[PDB]
Amino acid sequence: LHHALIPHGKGGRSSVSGIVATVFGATGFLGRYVVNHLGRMGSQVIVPYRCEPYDTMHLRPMGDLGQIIFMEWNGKDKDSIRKVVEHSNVVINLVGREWETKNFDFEDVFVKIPHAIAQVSKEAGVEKLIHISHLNADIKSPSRYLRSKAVGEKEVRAAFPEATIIKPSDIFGREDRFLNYFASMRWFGGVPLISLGKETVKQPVYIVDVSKGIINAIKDPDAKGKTFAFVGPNRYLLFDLVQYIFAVAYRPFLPYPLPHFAYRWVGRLFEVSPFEPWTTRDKVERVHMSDMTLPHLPGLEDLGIQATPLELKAIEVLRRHRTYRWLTSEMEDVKPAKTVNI
Amino acid sequence: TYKFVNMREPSMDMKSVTDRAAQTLLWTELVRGLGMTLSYLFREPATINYPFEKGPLSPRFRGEHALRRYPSGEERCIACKLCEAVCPAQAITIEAEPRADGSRRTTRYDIDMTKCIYCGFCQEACPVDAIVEGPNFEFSTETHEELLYNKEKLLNNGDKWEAEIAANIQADYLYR
Amino acid sequence: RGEYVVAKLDDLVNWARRSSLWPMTFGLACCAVEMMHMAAPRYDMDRFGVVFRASPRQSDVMIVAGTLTNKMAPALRKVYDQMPEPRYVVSMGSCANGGGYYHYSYSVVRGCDRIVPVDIYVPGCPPTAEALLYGILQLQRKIKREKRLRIWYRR
Amino acid sequence: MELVQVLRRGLQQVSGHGGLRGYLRVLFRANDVRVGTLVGEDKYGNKYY
Amino acid sequence: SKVKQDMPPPGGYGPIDYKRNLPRRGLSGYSMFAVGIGTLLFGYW
Amino acid sequence: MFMINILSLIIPILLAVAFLTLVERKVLGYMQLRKGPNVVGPYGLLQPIADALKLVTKEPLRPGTSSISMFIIAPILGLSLALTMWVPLPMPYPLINMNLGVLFMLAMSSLAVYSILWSGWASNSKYALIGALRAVAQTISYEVTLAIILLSVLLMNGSYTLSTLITTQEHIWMIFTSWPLAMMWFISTLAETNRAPFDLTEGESELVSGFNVEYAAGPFAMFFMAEYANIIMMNAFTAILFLGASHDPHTPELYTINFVLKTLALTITFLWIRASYPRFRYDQLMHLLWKSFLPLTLALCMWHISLPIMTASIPPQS
Ligand SMILES: CCCCCCCCCCCCCCCCCC(=O)OC[C@H](COP(=O)([O-])OCC[N+](C)(C)C)OC(=O)CCCCCCCCCCCCCCCCC
Ligand SMILES: NC(=O)C1=CN([C@@H]2O[C@H](COP(=O)(O)OP(=O)(O)OC[C@H]3O[C@@H](n4cnc5c(N)ncnc54)[C@H](OP(=O)(O)O)[C@@H]3O)[C@@H](O)[C@H]2O)C=CC1
Ligand code: SF4
Ligand code: SF4
Ligand code: SF4
Repeated sequence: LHHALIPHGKGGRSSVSGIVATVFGATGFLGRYVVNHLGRMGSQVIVPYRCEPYDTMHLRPMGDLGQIIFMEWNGKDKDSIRKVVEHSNVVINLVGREWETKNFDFEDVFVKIPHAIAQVSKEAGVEKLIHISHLNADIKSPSRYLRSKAVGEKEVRAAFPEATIIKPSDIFGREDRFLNYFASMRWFGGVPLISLGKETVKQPVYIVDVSKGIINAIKDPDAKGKTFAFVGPNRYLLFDLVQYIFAVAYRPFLPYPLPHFAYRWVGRLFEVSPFEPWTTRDKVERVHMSDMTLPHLPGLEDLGIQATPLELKAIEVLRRHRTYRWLTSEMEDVKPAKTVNI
Repeated sequence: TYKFVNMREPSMDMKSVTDRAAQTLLWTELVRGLGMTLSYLFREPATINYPFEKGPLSPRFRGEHALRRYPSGEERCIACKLCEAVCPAQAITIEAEPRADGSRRTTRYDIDMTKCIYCGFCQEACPVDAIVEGPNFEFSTETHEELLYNKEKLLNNGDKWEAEIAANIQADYLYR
Repeated sequence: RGEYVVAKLDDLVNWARRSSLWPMTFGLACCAVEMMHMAAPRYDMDRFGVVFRASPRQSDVMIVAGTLTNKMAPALRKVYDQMPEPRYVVSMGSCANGGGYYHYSYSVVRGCDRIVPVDIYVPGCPPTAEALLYGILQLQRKIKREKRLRIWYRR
Repeated sequence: MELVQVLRRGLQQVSGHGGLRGYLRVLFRANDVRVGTLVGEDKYGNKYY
Repeated sequence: SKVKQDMPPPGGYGPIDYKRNLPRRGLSGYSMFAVGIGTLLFGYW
Repeated sequence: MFMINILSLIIPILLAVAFLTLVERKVLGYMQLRKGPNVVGPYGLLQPIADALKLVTKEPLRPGTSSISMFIIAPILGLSLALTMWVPLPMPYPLINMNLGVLFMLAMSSLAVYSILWSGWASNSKYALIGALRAVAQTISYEVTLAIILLSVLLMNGSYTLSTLITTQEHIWMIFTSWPLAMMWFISTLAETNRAPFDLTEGESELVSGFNVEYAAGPFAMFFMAEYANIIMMNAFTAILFLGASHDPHTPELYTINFVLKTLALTITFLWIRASYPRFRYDQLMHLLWKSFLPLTLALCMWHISLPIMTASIPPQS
């Protein structure tokens, strides 16, 4: 190790672990938790921020004095990357936009910048790189979410020989836009999902299990090159999500098997609001698509991180949606969803 | 010697009860309260127009540590470390080393602004009046790190002010 | 031009917010009294926005004045989340900044950074009453250099 | 008779502070229009009274 | 040079008032009532 | 035609309500020896704009325990009530010449207490609920004296037509005839309008904000402006009742100048009176009301009904 890069301490806030994890685009969900994990044992996590410093302000408390070094950067600027990962001994990619922007074509958010940060990092002199792919990454799938993910996944794989690519499943957490999403059809309408849910089986994974995966991948030296898939403990047919989520929130269950034809129209109308595309045409077939088993690539279970069941922690995200009359209801009052899985 | 306070006796005569009854019905002490505030409305304010107007201070003001230098140019701190021993918050961190010339010079002089208390003990410590609290208070910051001062910042603060604090200790060392 | 339009809107919103903060007092120690002199006519703050509306719900910036204790830690925190955004916290004095004179103590967390995201730090023990007025003013100029609507336009 | 005298003093404040532009500038920049004697200007352009 | 520390003048200082000197201002109790009734009678008329 | 008069009435009323925040922080300060809002805007002319803009750009919080249906009707029920209460005000020739205008003003004044009652129920918090419960009970207790004072005053005036006020009060201010009831009336205005010594809810520390305990920027604009809105008018109602001006038919300008100055001066005293007195404890409100204010008002109504009969001074209703 380098003269000062050598680790030291009991894993406290002011303990140097010697890992300099420059995370890319940490101002949302998984970025918030990984830096929380990254800053727990102490690490110079240089976070290149691009939004208003106010929205990045809440990353400060999870770092010791002189740890969360926010740095100005821009995606287009070639030198923007080279300055933020010059001294970072490890680089954790987290870039990507689940929704769409006119200036950010969906190809970019998973092909251009991920390739635009992988090659600079390898030119800088880094040791490792972790680009986050999707467990279902597949270009041939009609999902532009999947279509852009897969091509970018192999680009960083080709560009970076040691690119430890992570392919987590549909992660869930406090701001996952997956659980709080699936609670939102009650607000939006009569659950316009396709085929009443009996056409799609997914395997959600709790974010801390995911985030503990990367940091455990950091200490693991053999993780280089190997493409680990982060998978939840059990799968779940799509209908089971809808009834369970509407149960752990005490919402009026109004399911409706609206076919894919009319449900695709509401996607564009949700993008019509020129402030945030609540739901996109990509998100139309995103949930209809089911998760492939993908058994050959290693998982987090053999990496030392077990998987926490979804029904173990739902109201931790869903108590907010629980009305005043039923905000106090926990899992036990609610039946567990049918575990359609292995 | 002593004195009561609430030992006034109310007179029961026709005159005294009339004033009290008049006071209760025709609120007069309330109007007296109104007159007090109204007279103050026409009283000029004492609002110092910051930043253009600034509050008064004294040549003894304590804040914003800054190492000084001798008229020759060499810095005052000989690393006598009485300030370190005295510092009641242990905000001072000094490591000494024999400089190439031969005399001492601190290779590490960090005073943590957010551990210090500006008690003014440190100037009284070093007999070479090396460290002093300057007249600055206008060094509020937005990141916790820049508060953690070091030797370089301390010297830069000293070179920045120097002249202002040069007269301050000239008009106060008689008292000390 | 579009950038001009988003610039004028940014100035209009920024000028309103910076000039009319409604701070909520969270004084715990001697740092409270000296800020409380900013209320005294000598360094009147109500001259620019910052007023008596209080009501932590109706508050933009929170001033954490005094030492922070572990038993005070959660109750102060839950106030911060209940405080609606744009929420900024002002670190008052050596104790709230980094623990100060009680840094090596068992009943105080060193600094407010371990609890809330501190936007501005005002040194002093206690900081002079006018020095906080400067700290509020520099926070006011910090809001002036904010590009919320500009950064949205780039997106 | 003091009312016009003070009002005359108010007019002198406007005239002394750069007439129209000067008075308007200091009011919109310093929120005060008190005319005062000059001590000098060190090097920058910051005038003191 | 002799002692030059801050000293009060040889005559000390001006005698500083410290009593409670609330000036009794007002009108006679009957006078306040009489003027109140007088305005009412004028108003009624 | 008619609609252009509607905006010409309510809109200047609304813009005056926003500005009243400035003087509340300024003339108090100039009495408190402070300076008041001065830096923003020339002489603090722009602070209410800065105040109002963040309230319409800050995040509107809806607590999970709050019924959104009740959370939205109440601020509308309050602000709209204050504005429609202005329609019978006798500005030279009133916009609405309701012959029962006195009852009309009083009737929806009772409707105001539903604004606080529903908000206290909507907020649904232990401290918040009791704070509104022992706030509504204050306002209703002050309306009984409010009605009795009104009933005595217009008994000598005539009918309940608000335009008749300027006719009866031709030569002498009506206060010279009912000054024992004028202060009886004025303090009653100080209590319905929720101002010290009856600030109670909106007290910055009495009930921290009372009706605004959990109720912050956004919808809170229509719940901290309405109370100040009733302040200008209920004083103006006092201005018409006891301080009536003269109205020349060929020049209504004189009465506009006189009434506006009189009601503006009264509001100064209203802002004067917050900065000079403490806050009544809850029991003291009822003790002052039921046992001292209520009996005296009844006796004065005893006097003011017989006096026109005593001196053959009954007024013409038509
Ligand atoms: C021929 C004549 C016929 C008519 C004669 C009528 C009787 C003679 C006149 C009597 C006095 C006038 C009527 C009563 C007035 C007092 C009522 C009352 O309850 O008083 C005692 C009350 C209560 O006093 P207390 O509580 O201390 O004592 C009451 C008695 N015990 C204790 C037994 C309950 O006093 C008040 O209410 C004080 C005022 C409270 C509000 C605070 C703000 C006051 C602001 C004052 C300045 C501004 C005045 C503005 C006036 C209007 C301008 C438009
Ligand atoms: N279930 C899921 O949601 C899964 C998601 N993923 C992928 O993981 C990644 C991160 O997810 P998550 O943290 O939840 O997402 P968030 O939307 O919460 O955060 C995405 C981050 O990407 C940054 N970013 C994206 N594009 C750009 C750009 N062009 N320039 C600058 N910054 C950019 C954002 O910065 P800023 O906020 O400033 O725009 C933000 O920090 C995404 O690519 C996502 O698709 C993978 C597997 C599962
Ligand atoms: S002022 Fe006191 S606490 Fe601060 S550095 Fe000097 S001796 Fe230490
Ligand atoms: S007390 Fe003075 S001379 Fe001694 S080490 Fe400290 S600054 Fe230097
Ligand atoms: S910083 Fe100083 S004044 Fe402030 S609370 Fe701590 S010891 Fe007290």
